[PDB]
Amino acid sequence: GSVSARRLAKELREIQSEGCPVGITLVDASDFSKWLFTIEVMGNSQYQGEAYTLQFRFDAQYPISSPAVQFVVTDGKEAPVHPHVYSNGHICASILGSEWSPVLSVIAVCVTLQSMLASCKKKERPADNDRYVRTAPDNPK
Amino acid sequence: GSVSARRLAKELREIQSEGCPVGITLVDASDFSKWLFTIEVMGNSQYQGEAYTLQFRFDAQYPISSPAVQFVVTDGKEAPVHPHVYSNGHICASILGSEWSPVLSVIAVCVTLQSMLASCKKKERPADNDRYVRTAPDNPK
Repeated sequence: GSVSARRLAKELREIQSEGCPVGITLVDASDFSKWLFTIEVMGNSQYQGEAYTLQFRFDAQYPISSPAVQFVVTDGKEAPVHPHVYSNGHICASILGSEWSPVLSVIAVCVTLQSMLASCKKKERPADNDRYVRTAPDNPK
Repeated sequence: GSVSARRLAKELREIQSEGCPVGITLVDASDFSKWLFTIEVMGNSQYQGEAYTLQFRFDAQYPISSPAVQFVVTDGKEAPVHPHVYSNGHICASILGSEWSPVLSVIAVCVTLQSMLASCKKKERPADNDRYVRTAPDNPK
């Protein structure tokens, strides 16, 4: 297999071996192009008791390229209302952009986004939400 | 004078007689095209002891057209760090956008933006800040 696929296989092996951190659940890893997790924020937060679906898409340059990561908003699912999360599910987070590194992992991204949700003291959408979502491309990258 | 200027003269007249609400200071109304205020939040808030320069620009259609309103960032001044305030001083606030009414006033806007800064718990920039500022014109409208 390819270098990229093998890296993803190893991450999947580790998720199976180590399990996921609390509140994070692997729902589907049926290929090495798209995976789905559920994310629940634990402790005291604005999202208590809710589970959101988070999608990772991988291109052939992973892990050098960052994964394309978004909350799923299909089939009645809604994105968390958060200042760094657009209503279409796209996410503004440094880990997905300038601060991506191959030293990170899918699970590290999940934990980081869980913590970003946990840090919110007041649920509101991004300022440019409507502007962004009107012209937003399929892939948030 | 024009209808707009007379409306602004009336607002200036009221400001003169009854005064600006606490935290709000008029510093310049030398014509009926551009005014300057300072706004300061009273009490416990993330912005204590800080007074920000707020600039209003009016066109020939005020009060039908909304004023163009931005925090001033020239001459060493900096916009407050806030999720609805861009680093270039531009403001995302519905009172400046869709929910502007000719039935509102310049002081109403000052009060609204003052409240906006008082309601905030974490000084952070908008998610789209750097994307916005490189593309942003002189006029926020």
